Amino acid sequence: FEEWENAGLVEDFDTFKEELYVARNKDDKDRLDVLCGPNLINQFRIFAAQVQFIL
Amino acid sequence: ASIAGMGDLQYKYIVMPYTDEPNLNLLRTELQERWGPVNQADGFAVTVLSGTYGDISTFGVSRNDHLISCMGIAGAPEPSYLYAATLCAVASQALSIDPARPLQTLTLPGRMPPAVGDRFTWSERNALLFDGISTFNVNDGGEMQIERMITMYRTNKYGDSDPSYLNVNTIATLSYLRYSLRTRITQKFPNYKLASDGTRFATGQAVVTPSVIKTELLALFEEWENAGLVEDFDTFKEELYVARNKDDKDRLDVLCGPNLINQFRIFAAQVQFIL
Amino acid sequence: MLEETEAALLARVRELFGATLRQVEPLTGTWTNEDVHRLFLAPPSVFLAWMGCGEGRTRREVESRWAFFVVAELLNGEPVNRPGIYQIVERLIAGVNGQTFGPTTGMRLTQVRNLCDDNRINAGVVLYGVLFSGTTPLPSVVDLDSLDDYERHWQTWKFPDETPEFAAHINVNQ
Amino acid sequence: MLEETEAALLARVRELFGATLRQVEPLTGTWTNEDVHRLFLAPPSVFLAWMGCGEGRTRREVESRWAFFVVAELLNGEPVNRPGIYQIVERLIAGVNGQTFGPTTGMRLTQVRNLCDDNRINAGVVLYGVLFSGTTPLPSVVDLDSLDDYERHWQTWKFPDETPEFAAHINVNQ
Amino acid sequence: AGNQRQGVAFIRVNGMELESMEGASFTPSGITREEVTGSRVYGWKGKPRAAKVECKIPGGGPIGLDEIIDWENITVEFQADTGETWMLANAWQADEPKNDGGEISLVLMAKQSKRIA
Amino acid sequence: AGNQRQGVAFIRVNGMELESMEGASFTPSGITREEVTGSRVYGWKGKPRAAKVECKIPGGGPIGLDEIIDWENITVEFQADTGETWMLANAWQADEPKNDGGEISLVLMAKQSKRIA
Amino acid sequence: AGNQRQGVAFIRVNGMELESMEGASFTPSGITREEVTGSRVYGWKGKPRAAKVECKIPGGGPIGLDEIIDWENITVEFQADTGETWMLANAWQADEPKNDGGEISLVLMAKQSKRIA
Amino acid sequence: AGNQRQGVAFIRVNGMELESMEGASFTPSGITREEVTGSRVYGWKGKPRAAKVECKIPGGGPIGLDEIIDWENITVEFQADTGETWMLANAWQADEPKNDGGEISLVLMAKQSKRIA
Amino acid sequence: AGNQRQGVAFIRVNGMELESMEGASFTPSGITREEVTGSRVYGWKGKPRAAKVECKIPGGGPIGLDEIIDWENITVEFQADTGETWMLANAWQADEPKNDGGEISLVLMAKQSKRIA
Amino acid sequence: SDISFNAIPSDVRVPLTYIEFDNSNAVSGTPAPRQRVLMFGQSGSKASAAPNVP
Repeated sequence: FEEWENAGLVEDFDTFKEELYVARNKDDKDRLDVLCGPNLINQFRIFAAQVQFIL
Repeated sequence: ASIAGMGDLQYKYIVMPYTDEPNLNLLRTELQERWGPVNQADGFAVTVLSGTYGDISTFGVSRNDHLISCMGIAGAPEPSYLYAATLCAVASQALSIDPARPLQTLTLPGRMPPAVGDRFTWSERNALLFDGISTFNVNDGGEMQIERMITMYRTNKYGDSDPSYLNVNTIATLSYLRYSLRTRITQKFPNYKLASDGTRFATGQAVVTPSVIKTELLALFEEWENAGLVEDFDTFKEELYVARNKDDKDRLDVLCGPNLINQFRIFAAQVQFIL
Repeated sequence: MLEETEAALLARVRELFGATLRQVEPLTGTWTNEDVHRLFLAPPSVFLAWMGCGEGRTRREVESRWAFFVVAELLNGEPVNRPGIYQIVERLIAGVNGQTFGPTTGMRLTQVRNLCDDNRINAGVVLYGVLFSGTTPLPSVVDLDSLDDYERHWQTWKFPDETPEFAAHINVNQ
Repeated sequence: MLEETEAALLARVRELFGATLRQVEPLTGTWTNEDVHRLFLAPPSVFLAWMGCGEGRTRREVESRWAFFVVAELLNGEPVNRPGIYQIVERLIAGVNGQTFGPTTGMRLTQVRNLCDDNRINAGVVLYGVLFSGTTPLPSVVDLDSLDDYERHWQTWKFPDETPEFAAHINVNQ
Repeated sequence: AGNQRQGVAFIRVNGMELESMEGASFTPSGITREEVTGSRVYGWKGKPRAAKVECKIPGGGPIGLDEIIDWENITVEFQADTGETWMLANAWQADEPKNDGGEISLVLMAKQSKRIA
Repeated sequence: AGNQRQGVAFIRVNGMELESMEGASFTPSGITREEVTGSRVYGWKGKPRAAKVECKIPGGGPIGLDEIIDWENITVEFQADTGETWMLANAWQADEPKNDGGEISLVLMAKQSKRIA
Repeated sequence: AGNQRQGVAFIRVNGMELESMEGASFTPSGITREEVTGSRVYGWKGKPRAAKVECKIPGGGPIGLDEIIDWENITVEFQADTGETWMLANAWQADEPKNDGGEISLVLMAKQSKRIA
Repeated sequence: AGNQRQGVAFIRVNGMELESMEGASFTPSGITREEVTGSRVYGWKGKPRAAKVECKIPGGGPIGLDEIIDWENITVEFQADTGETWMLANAWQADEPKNDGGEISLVLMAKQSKRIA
Repeated sequence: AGNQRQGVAFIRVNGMELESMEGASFTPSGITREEVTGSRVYGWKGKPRAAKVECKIPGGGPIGLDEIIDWENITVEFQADTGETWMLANAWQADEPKNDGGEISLVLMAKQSKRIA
Repeated sequence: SDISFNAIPSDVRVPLTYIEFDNSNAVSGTPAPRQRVLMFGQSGSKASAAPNVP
């Protein structure tokens, strides 16, 4: 995740760390179950401006 | 209804154009209720009264509050509330930048001064300052500038004269000191446990001793002095006293006295020419 | 605390071997020449003793020293199960070295001694001494619950008596 | 002074435990093999002994050495209250280490020894030795009150005898 | 006391007493005087100095290392066991903090220290 | 724990726990503050710092020396026995590795370390 | 801050912060005053000056050298770590750029700089 | 004092004491005497001189660099720690001011300096 | 690479990689911008520049000194260890070549260099 | 919501730059907890604000 963030793909690290969860499966005994959530970074699309001329 | 519906926020400065006794009594009651150690939501009111010199003097003598400052003007082309708004804005900005810098030469933008024959003389301005009425001044051009801002407080509780609570800088500095002390105490010690002095608690435990509060107050006083608000340190240290309460058992009682720094107001000179 | 460390060490030793060892009991003193006669030896068995302490890194901690005494029976001049004794010693060393038991931290193996001499051999007892050392921190003299909390901080600014007072009643918590 | 240090240590030990310990008395000598028989042991109890001194950092101070001897009774091969003994030892270590008693400064725990051997165990006594060391400064040979104050300083400037004298009668104090 | 000398020292940061090892240093803030010689010996010359407090803290204690490496505006109190006390205000953690075998070295530094109490 | 202090430290590279000797160092990545004096004492000044982990590995272990001298992009985890953990990402092996009498010194270094868990 | 002094400086070109070495210079644009003496000392005399920013960039970084040698109309921002910021607009790369052992020297220059923020 | 020599110097501009580094220079205003030789040695010859004060100021301080580069009519006071004081009136900031790694050099210059106090 | 910076550089002439010492320089061919001031600051002015490559070669190597002093029309390739490459075509050996204690200095120069790869 | 926008929809997805001109010179709504002030004043007819409400 650190590599992904440095590459410019994900933004928030603390939330990702707090939402991570790694555990073993109680039935397969050979399968590891992980549930993670990344915060995909935003894109710059709309630039809204307001000009207040004085004349 | 309006004073009842203000809310619970801390309005540091208040603009009141209505200069009448029934409204000012309610404003004084609310402000002095907020000024107390209970509410701790400090507030100040700035008013401007337009009228003759005698009326202004009578009003200033009549009112004896330490939370309202009024500036007197005679023959003002513009309505009083415009002057009140401009003065309050300038004073608020200046005091927010620094609570100890005097308000001696700040100018009021866009406010027309009265006529030449309607401006107060030196004696009138001095008497107004002695009567609890703030005074202004006219710049070398057409600009109007603040001269000195003081509160309405003039008389001690028993009836004697009292120079305390006079300058607005004093109230601003006291409010800033209270806010800083509250912030420091609530930040450095979020939730602790109280123990008597001399007890053996040792490392690791999160208990607080009156000596700890003593040291923290000394450090905060050092920060205040470096910031340019208080002058004397040895006297403050010798007058400090921190102790526990013998009844509450959860309340710590501290009695401190700061030496608010002085302001440069009067420059008296004597020239001895030889010719 | 020392009782917690002793209990943790005993529990770890019991769970490490289980039914292999006949008994796992604490010991009074380190070891004497009359211990082979005054003790209820049931070889194989393990005895734990606390051999004092030493000067710690701080004044709130001390370097405790412990010892394990594995007891084995020799019959007709030969040990009953020599590989068993060796495995017991190795497992005891490897199950305690580096682990933390109670408040104690990082047991360190100091040395292993061979205590089989005339006194023990003439009684048909094989004895080995495994010595450890850890970090036991001292407790506090005064408990937290005895003293109460610091909730209110009331400060009054000094002024002439007949003036409107300036004070701050600060709730330290909430 | 050593008497003040001994009294302070005894008072601290007494107030630390109170009714838990049966007695807290000083001791003559460190400990001998006949002490278990010649002493009035009332386990649990604590004995304090002064084990000499050493070379101090200055010539006005010496590094004193003290020792605490906790005594406990073992019945039928088992201590009466093992957690009690452990708690007593830990509290004794934690109530003396770092504190100052009388003129003595900063007691340092040197080591803790296990003194349970054949002599003590055969008498049903559990003994532990806790050794401290502090900084005891020596007193002064001459007391201040014996000598009197320096109040007046009279100085005469040398000149020919038959000349007006120049002198200064200076009061050192006031 | 009457004959008591300093054997141990206590260091307290923001009211929390630090688990300090033996041999804690303290350099008061003042003027350092140098030596001046030309053809003869003439006198001394001054140079400003900053207050320093040095100690060691065991690892794994109540106060984490991340807290230690983030001290920019703190209050440091140096008290001897005899009763001498010095206060350092607006201090900061200087030099490189290292955890060498459970030992953390603190170089708490301030620009001015005064002897209170 | 309640009173447990740090006695030993564990270092894990890419999940493999290293056979480390006693006395393992750890320098967190942050800002090193210097001292500024002219005519008086004015304040401090910052300087960036890089995370470092130092230890020793016996020779002949499961991990070969050729693997050690070829670590350019690895994950290093420094964990104390009490429970404090620090993570170093995209770390590398710095300085000169030497096998002195069965002792191999590792100077595993990274540009940023954060305290996880 | 309260006592914080400048220890490092950051240089940003068109929003990209430059990997700058230690010791970055900055000369504000203004008036350079000279000295006038004839039979006596009379006063000073002015001369225009141009803003300059100097630093060093390691080779092989994200920003290529061909991009560096082709900067004619760029925006340069010089910010100190304490918070002082200066903006240079319509700047250009002056002097000879050289790659000496992985070191590239930048002499980014502009005709006027104003202190924003 | 009795044997006190100059160790540090203080520079104050318009009442604000400057955060000056070590090694502050001061050249009094007076007459510089040259050397005259023809067939023999004849004497000296005069030339006017202007007062100069030189020092260094750390970056990011209370006084901004824009204020420094805009000093045309200021009052400069040079005081030694022993008690010697010199006053420079209607001074100005000369030469090129540069911010080299947090160091700002001041070449405050005046046309006449007299020793007050 | 991801974080790799330039540590060493390789120089190849006609395919033969040169035994170069530490600290190899490289000046790209382009436009050198000067500074123009009259009564104010007006702008910059250009001047052509030629590509230069500088290094040192130990004596007694595979490539003789007579070959070095006879290079009039050669191909010079400057490559950084990270991957940045520059090509110099129709280059020549400039300045005076000297063998000073086993050190031969090369001032390989060309009139145009472009960044290939 | 600090800047009150006029004729600019809050749900726009075309990636571009939106520029508007407005004669009134508004003030940024940056919170200033330490500089909160209150003003008392009268309101004439044709008012759209409820009385006794800040």
